[PDB]
Amino acid sequence: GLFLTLEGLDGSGKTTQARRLAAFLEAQGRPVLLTREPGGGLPEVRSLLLTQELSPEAEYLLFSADRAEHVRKVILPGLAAGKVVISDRYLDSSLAYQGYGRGLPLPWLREVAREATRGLKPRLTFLLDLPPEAAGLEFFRRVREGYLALARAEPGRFVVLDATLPEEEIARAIQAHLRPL
Amino acid sequence: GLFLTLEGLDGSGKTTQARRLAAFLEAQGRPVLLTREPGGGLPEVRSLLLTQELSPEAEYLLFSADRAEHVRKVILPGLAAGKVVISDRYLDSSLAYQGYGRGLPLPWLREVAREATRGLKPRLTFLLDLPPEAAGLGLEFFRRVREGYLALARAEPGRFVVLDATLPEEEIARAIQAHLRPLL
Ligand SMILES: [Cl-]
Ligand SMILES: [Cl-]
Ligand SMILES: [Cs+]
Ligand SMILES: [Cs+]
Ligand SMILES: [Cs+]
Ligand SMILES: [Cs+]
Ligand SMILES: [Cs+]
Ligand SMILES: [Cs+]
Repeated sequence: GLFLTLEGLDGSGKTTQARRLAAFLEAQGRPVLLTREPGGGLPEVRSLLLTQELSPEAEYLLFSADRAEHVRKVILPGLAAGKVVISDRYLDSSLAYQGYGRGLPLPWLREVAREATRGLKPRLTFLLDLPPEAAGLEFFRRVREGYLALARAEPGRFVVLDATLPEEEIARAIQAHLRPL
Repeated sequence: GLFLTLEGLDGSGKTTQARRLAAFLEAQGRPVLLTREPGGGLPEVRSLLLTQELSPEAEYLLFSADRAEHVRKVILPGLAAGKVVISDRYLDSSLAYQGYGRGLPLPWLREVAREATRGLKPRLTFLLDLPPEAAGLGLEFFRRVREGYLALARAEPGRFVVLDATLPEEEIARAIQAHLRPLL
């Protein structure tokens, strides 16, 4: 199997590009599982995450519970069956939003995640980099820059794309990075 | 403020004793806040934990999110106001059930907890100990939990007070009072 994720602010186009990728790979003959966070593990998490004035720790722990179930019950079984599994959002979303955005310590985030994810990391992550005003502007600037920080740190895994480019051009770039895999 | 917890199997009497402890403290003119886990932070987590079959990891993390909210929105504010806060269940429930019971690694559980709880530990925890039969194949999980609680207690004898929960309710209550009185 092959694990791929898409990341970015809401309205960055990462959702569009996840489905375009899923359809492209399917046309190459490859079995695909398209999924998303939050809700891919525990659909009821989407309710809890909207709680008024939720602490950043509680918000991250809810994302993590969802992720734990998502990895165990959906993603790992899909990879085991030889599928390309594509998730619209994964752990980097939490690192960018709860870590860089809300100020939680990244090492704690990663330690929680290590059991939650069983260490599962995608082979490639396509980050759609969107100017924060096109998404709490201060918050969104922190999240945007946090994503870029994550990408600088794991340049093997991240492919950073300009989300202001036409949808078709971004899809072609994504396809070009995959062809060799 | 003073933070106290009660622990044990469901049907151990922990809930009755949490109520009697709050009553004792009220009779001493001490402001008291009685609370509980799960659901004291995020009520929907309790609802989910009742109906959903989850991995042990996901179960723990949901309990942890509830606990994070409970600590920040209920317990710490109670303690800040100078109340004695009594929780019916706290972190030791997760360690015994999800750690000893379901098999999750205890160091990881405690690393998660460290930020979730902001390091807040109770001054005393009253463990209402009894065999699961006093609260065939289903008993093995509960035996693990029981022995897990006892393992926790013997590792922190300064914090834990272990009571024989099969004793009459008034005798247990009087034992809890006697242990608490030096925190006068
Ligand atoms: Cl999007
Ligand atoms: Cl009880
Ligand atoms: Cs890359
Ligand atoms: Cs675009
Ligand atoms: Cs916890
Ligand atoms: Cs602290
Ligand atoms: Cs003690
Ligand atoms: Cs009893």
